[PDB]
Amino acid sequence: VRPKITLACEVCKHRNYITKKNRRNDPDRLELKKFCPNCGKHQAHRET
Amino acid sequence: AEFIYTMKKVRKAHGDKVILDDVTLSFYPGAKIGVVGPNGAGKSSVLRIMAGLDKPNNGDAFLATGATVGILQQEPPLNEDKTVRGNVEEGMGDIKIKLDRFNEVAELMATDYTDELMEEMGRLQEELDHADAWDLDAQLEQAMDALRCPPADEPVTNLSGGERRRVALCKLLLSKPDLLLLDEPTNHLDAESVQWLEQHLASYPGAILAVTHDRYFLDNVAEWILELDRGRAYPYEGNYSTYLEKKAERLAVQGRKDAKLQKRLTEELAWVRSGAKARQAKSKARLQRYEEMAAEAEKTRKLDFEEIQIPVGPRLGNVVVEVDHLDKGYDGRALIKDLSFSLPRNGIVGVIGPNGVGKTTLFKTIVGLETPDSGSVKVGETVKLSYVDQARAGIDPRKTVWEVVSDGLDYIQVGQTEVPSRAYVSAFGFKGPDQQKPAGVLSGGERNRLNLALTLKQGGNLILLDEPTNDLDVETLGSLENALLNFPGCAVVISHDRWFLDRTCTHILAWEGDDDNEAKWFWFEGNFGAYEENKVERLGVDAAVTHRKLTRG
RNA sequence: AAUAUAUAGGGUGCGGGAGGGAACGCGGGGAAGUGAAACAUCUCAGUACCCGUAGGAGGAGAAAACAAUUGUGAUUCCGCA
RNA sequence: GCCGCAGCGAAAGCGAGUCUGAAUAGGGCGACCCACACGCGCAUACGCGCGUGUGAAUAGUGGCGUGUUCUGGACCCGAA
RNA sequence: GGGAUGAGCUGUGGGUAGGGGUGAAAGGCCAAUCAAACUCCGUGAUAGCUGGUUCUCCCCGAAAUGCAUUUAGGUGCAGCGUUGCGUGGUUCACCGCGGAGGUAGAGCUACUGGAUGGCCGAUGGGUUACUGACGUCAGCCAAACUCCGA
RNA sequence: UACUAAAAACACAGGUCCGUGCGAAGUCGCAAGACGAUGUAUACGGACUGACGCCUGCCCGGUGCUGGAAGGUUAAGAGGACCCGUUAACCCGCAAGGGUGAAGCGGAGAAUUUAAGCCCCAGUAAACGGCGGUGGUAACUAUAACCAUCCUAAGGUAGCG
RNA sequence: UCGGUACGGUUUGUGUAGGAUAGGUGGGAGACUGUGAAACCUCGACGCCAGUUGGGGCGGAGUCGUUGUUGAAAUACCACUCUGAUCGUAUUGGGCAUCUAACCUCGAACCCUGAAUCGGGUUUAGGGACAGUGCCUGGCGGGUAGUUUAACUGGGGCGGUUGCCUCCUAAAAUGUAACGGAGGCGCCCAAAGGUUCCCUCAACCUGGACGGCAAUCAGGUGGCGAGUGUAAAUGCACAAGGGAGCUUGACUGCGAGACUUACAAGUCAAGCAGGGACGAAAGUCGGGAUUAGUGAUCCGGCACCCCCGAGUGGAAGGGGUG
RNA sequence: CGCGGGGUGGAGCAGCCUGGUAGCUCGUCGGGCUCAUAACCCGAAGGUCGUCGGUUCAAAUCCGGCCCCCGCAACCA
RNA sequence: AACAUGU
Ligand SMILES: Nc1ncnc2c1ncn2[C@@H]1O[C@H](COP(=O)(O)OP(=O)(O)O)[C@@H](O)[C@H]1O
Ligand SMILES: Nc1ncnc2c1ncn2[C@@H]1O[C@H](COP(=O)(O)OP(=O)(O)O)[C@@H](O)[C@H]1O
Ligand code: VO4
Ligand code: VO4
Ligand SMILES: [Mg+2]
Ligand SMILES: [Mg+2]
Ligand SMILES: [Mg+2]
Ligand SMILES: [Mg+2]
Ligand SMILES: [Mg+2]
Ligand SMILES: [Mg+2]
Ligand SMILES: [Mg+2]
Ligand SMILES: [Mg+2]
Ligand SMILES: [Mg+2]
Ligand SMILES: [Mg+2]
Ligand SMILES: [Mg+2]
Ligand SMILES: [Mg+2]
Ligand SMILES: [Mg+2]
Ligand SMILES: [Mg+2]
Ligand SMILES: [Mg+2]
Ligand SMILES: [Mg+2]
Ligand SMILES: [Mg+2]
Ligand SMILES: [Mg+2]
Ligand SMILES: [Mg+2]
Ligand SMILES: [Mg+2]
Ligand SMILES: [Mg+2]
Ligand SMILES: [Mg+2]
Ligand SMILES: [Mg+2]
Ligand SMILES: [Mg+2]
Ligand SMILES: [Mg+2]
Ligand SMILES: [Mg+2]
Ligand SMILES: [Mg+2]
Ligand SMILES: [Mg+2]
Ligand SMILES: [Mg+2]
Ligand SMILES: [Mg+2]
Ligand SMILES: [Mg+2]
Ligand SMILES: [Mg+2]
Ligand SMILES: [Mg+2]
Ligand SMILES: [Mg+2]
Ligand SMILES: [Mg+2]
Ligand SMILES: [Mg+2]
Ligand SMILES: [Mg+2]
Ligand SMILES: [Mg+2]
Ligand SMILES: [Mg+2]
Ligand SMILES: [Mg+2]
Ligand SMILES: [Mg+2]
Ligand SMILES: [Mg+2]
Ligand SMILES: [Mg+2]
Ligand SMILES: [Mg+2]
Ligand SMILES: [Mg+2]
Ligand SMILES: [Mg+2]
Ligand SMILES: [Mg+2]
Ligand SMILES: [Mg+2]
Ligand SMILES: [Mg+2]
Ligand SMILES: [Mg+2]
Ligand SMILES: [Mg+2]
Ligand SMILES: [Mg+2]
Ligand SMILES: [Mg+2]
Ligand SMILES: [Mg+2]
Ligand SMILES: [Mg+2]
Ligand SMILES: [Mg+2]
Ligand SMILES: [Mg+2]
Ligand SMILES: [Mg+2]
Ligand SMILES: [Zn+2]
Repeated sequence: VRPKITLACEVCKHRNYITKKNRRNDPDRLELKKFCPNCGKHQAHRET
Repeated sequence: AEFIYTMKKVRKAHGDKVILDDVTLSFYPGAKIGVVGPNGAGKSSVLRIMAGLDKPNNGDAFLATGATVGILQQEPPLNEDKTVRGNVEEGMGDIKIKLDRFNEVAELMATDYTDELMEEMGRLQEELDHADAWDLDAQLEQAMDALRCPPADEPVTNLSGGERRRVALCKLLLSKPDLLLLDEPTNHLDAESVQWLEQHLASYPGAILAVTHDRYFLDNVAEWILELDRGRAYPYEGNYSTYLEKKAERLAVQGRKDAKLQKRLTEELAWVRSGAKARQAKSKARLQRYEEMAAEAEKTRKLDFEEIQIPVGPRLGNVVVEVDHLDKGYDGRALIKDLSFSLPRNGIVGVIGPNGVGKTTLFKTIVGLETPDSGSVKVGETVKLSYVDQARAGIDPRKTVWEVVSDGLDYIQVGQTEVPSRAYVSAFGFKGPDQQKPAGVLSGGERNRLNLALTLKQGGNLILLDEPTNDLDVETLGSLENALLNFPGCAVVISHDRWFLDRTCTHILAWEGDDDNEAKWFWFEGNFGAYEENKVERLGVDAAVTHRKLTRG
């Protein structure tokens, strides 16, 4: 019901962060602006 | 032994609802596979892996090299351009820009450097003889005469539900992908567009999948049934009369096997409550087998179905709907011309006609969303009107299936009574935490069930059914037609399903236009079986074609 | 010989084998107690025991070897690593 | 041959430094006598860095005793 | 005391062997030993268990608690003992000062509950001598009550 | 039960079931070979019952045993698409690197094809086993021949207490 | 006999004008000696997209090309072969049937054999590529073998309990046992997080269409009795309670110093740099008022970094960081 | 005393695991059929889901506290 | 094939 999703970047596709969401309140893939250490700046992050 | 598509241990699941689990099958070219199953079985989730739109969780699923994949979605989208521009974005999409550059290099190269652009038009003019793409003006004019498309100069925002599906089939039958993925193709198509597509998919190079609920289209375009039960896939052969045999047999040998397990729990639960005697021990190796039998007896508890239930309305008078000399159109084309009828009390009326002929416009003058040209529509003081719609315009995607029926409210009105809202939607199959799915993730078979929950809560004694037999399977198609026969008011049905108007009808209103009038209708007093015998005695005795190839190859 | 070519077999004449020995050698079969604070993989251990067969010793031994850009040059055994 | 004589790092490797890190940021681990006048761009005074020493205190390794310890029956006696 | 011409008794010679034999069946019997004989060997089997461990004297001197444990009569580490080298009053006792508390007691019209007798009477019960909510005047109670407080 | 139990315990003649078509089934042995038996279904081995008399009811759901093969599931062998490692050759090139890559040899190997078994389909209780609750009802009380209902594969018959 | 593959014959394709529309490509101006308008034959392959693509009977009288155009393209004839059909040969598998020669016979006779119910050999009567046996492989398997089957406990068994979080017992720091007294947990939230601004609750009383003890309104009174996603305690009206705007700090690289502690763990943290959110700024932000919502090591899985690469270049494998 | 099952209209039972709509057969009540009664046919009434108090928008159901009924263990000396 | 009874 609350699986562990992982957040891949949108430029480099590195998998920088891991967190949990609710599957039934949020059926789509989450999008957050998170810091990417490869790019050195805040990028966008969908899930996988 | 050369293949098209292979699945290796694919397991896609939306948590508790598994769709595949440890499946493996291979698709070879020339195969004609029709995929069946109940509503919500997972049939469109398989084709969204086979088209590369979704990814399986833990498995391998890949197309072979070459032989690209074109999918017909269950709700096919279009663009905001014309019809002739609606067929070039696919089928001609990778090849018209190679002609959009050749008519550019005829003039831009003549004033620039003529040495490096010699091969820039060289590697593109040799891409116009292997495909014969010079006739792109007149290949589109052949593919529209086959499907009987609308005229290709008007926009596509105001089209029929079965005219948008004709221009979406032309986007795929021109591409000719070697793996077709048709998701419910016979929705909204008349008895001509289905009979055409049976002959076109008969002699077709490549693999064809088609998730078709209907009993007669799959007997013509398929010879190898694929099935989806709760997770598994059962490939075999037959012509869909053997699918209802095997699903009836797979539940009679699973149903009584799960009854022998229930008697062995009662014989064993009596042992674990019987108390240890003198200094003997109750064995741990029987407690640990009871709690494995008691765990494998709760995982089999998915056996339920909800019937279609229409609320009854107030008393219906002697005058239901009267139509006197109705004329209706939008342009120089006239749809309805000089129509006179009156809806009976306590009957089922069927509206019959091909696509784009004026059937949804006939309801939208009755419900008060249009305006007649000449003649009037007259209702009466008793009638409360209930109207389901073809377009499903009431349901919005980014809102859950509960709080579209309700609006965050607990108790709703379904016509002079107050039933609870979650008790109302669970009477429409949406049970438990399936009540929090939004409308974008619901299947097509349960947006034809959610639309019946939005609009039948008006509780009226006149229901207008605008294609209700659209995405429903055989179990709930019979549950709908058994809810119209027991309905006390009057029900009006638009449908293309020949074996659905034959079963539940009392009156027929059918289009009978010909070449000199093109806009006349006909009111008949009787069932559908007596209409087809009268149709072949009034107009054209034994007269009421050859397959247009859509291409020169 | 049966039965024909012949063989199995039988007659005669010279050699050889057999069994014992305390340890050591080679080849083959192969435990459990035990240790694992229980136990089955694992250990104990290829130990105890058994079988075949020697010799004054036995086995191995004359590269279808190692090594790493140079090179060592049959085997066994002792010391290191 | 063994122990000592340089450490740090997963390693490549660098080496009184090194690993991490974008960092001449901070930590980890390692190295480094100001008891000493003097000389130095020291100074209200102690110091900072480097010479001159007043010639500061490091140090390991091999044997033989002892106390524990490891592998062997391992302090001795005793099963079913 | 039972059988005593029988499924009898007995002599001489022989056959069956150890997870095997034999059994008119008792786990009976297989050399006074049998829910798996005896002897040699592995072998000085192992035992968180009981027993034992030998000459003297001088200095100091415990513990039976914590935590973990297929652990609870066992054991690892800490606590407490001795001794070697460092550190040198840092330990401890008293006096003065700087500080946190909510026990004892007490209080409750300061809260949450319990509860005694008056008074006023919403309601409930048949127009009312029965019920007496909430309020108020007095007297009280509390390990999981506290405006307080050694 | 030598050595605390001689009995109601074992045996028994009679009974029924099941196995066995003949170097049989069964047993002793790795095997050869032997017993069975110098026998041949009125014979031999197993299981239960235990002279005789009258009798031996109902239940095939469970677990066995016997038969069956339409369907599902299922091993090694056969098969070897597809993807991967190597590099002849080739391209952009700083020719310090990258990219596409034939054949051969490899690594990992899918579809397909395939028996018994198990699921499945029946039979069998002198096969191992199993043979019900609750409430009302008659000329005084009492008891129910009778009835209602729920459940089961079947609801304990003759006899006895 | 039923299939697979390789090879070859015959045959198949018809939206719209048309020679029912060579199917594709390439060659091509000839090809046969001409009546599906024929005589025995005469679509009874398919027969539908119907008449051209056969029942190959014969005839040197009797069709068709190129031109004409009528089209994306043509017209005969033919090698070239895609989709489907059928025929033939070759080479390979699977069924079934027959054979005999391997193998089998405790059926019979004869010899070695003087004495032989053993054994061996010869011959005959049968069985037969099966059976048996080797190797690989599924099944079945208390027939047999090795073992396991926890502890606490007012004896043991039976019943209950085992880790985490809050209170009381607990004797006014911390800690403290019992099968002592009460309760919670194995989550939830994409806002219920971050920030900036703004507001005060419950209960009671008076007036009001439906409307009642209590829905929404209006006014008095009300300093915490409401509220806190969830148990209890400690907190919170300065709000940590209610509402709104923009948002992702539910960050990457760290960490002076502490708490707690046998050890393993647990917990708090000023501040420094990167790149951000909100704010006019000051500043605040490394999830949630706080304390539960979890599992050491080993063995593995995946993503990325390109550290090692068993002669060398790679690779297989290993290593780091999440 | 301890385990663990039960209470639903006059009688018998579902519904309970998986929360929203109280059902089934008989009986009672009114009307038919018949000379009359049973049988049968038609229409109806009847529930505080043992009791109260929490979770929830909502409880017969989920969770605790009580009041009755039924079954089962109580062994080794 | 409906199909019992009348102290
Ligand atoms: N994105 C999603 N997230 C969660 N649940 C989904 C999603 N998509 C589908 N489902 C669930 O899984 C089921 C599968 O839908 P599906 O059966 O593939 O549609 P169709 O009936 O058209 O094949 C649906 O009934 C739906 O309830
Ligand atoms: N708003 C409009 N304006 C113009 N034409 C319309 C509009 N709506 C529908 N039409 C035309 O009316 C024709 C008939 O539609 P109709 O048959 O009523 O739809 P349905 O098939 O759903 O009944 C369609 O061809 C469509 O082009
Ligand atoms: O185009 V329609 O199927 O709604 O007639
Ligand atoms: O593919 V459906 O089961 O939604 O008609
Ligand atoms: Mg949301
Ligand atoms: Mg669908
Ligand atoms: Mg329509
Ligand atoms: Mg000898
Ligand atoms: Mg052992
Ligand atoms: Mg051990
Ligand atoms: Mg031990
Ligand atoms: Mg010699
Ligand atoms: Mg030698
Ligand atoms: Mg090192
Ligand atoms: Mg440093
Ligand atoms: Mg006597
Ligand atoms: Mg006597
Ligand atoms: Mg006598
Ligand atoms: Mg003897
Ligand atoms: Mg004896
Ligand atoms: Mg033994
Ligand atoms: Mg030993
Ligand atoms: Mg000992
Ligand atoms: Mg002393
Ligand atoms: Mg100690
Ligand atoms: Mg003081
Ligand atoms: Mg004080
Ligand atoms: Mg306190
Ligand atoms: Mg007190
Ligand atoms: Mg009080
Ligand atoms: Mg009082
Ligand atoms: Mg107190
Ligand atoms: Mg005796
Ligand atoms: Mg035999
Ligand atoms: Mg017999
Ligand atoms: Mg028997
Ligand atoms: Mg007996
Ligand atoms: Mg007998
Ligand atoms: Mg049966
Ligand atoms: Mg029977
Ligand atoms: Mg009984
Ligand atoms: Mg009786
Ligand atoms: Mg055993
Ligand atoms: Mg052992
Ligand atoms: Mg114990
Ligand atoms: Mg006790
Ligand atoms: Mg304290
Ligand atoms: Mg104290
Ligand atoms: Mg916020
Ligand atoms: Mg707030
Ligand atoms: Mg997180
Ligand atoms: Mg730190
Ligand atoms: Mg900053
Ligand atoms: Mg700003
Ligand atoms: Mg901070
Ligand atoms: Mg919390
Ligand atoms: Mg381990
Ligand atoms: Mg190498
Ligand atoms: Mg690698
Ligand atoms: Mg790091
Ligand atoms: Mg009546
Ligand atoms: Mg006793
Ligand atoms: Zn990035």
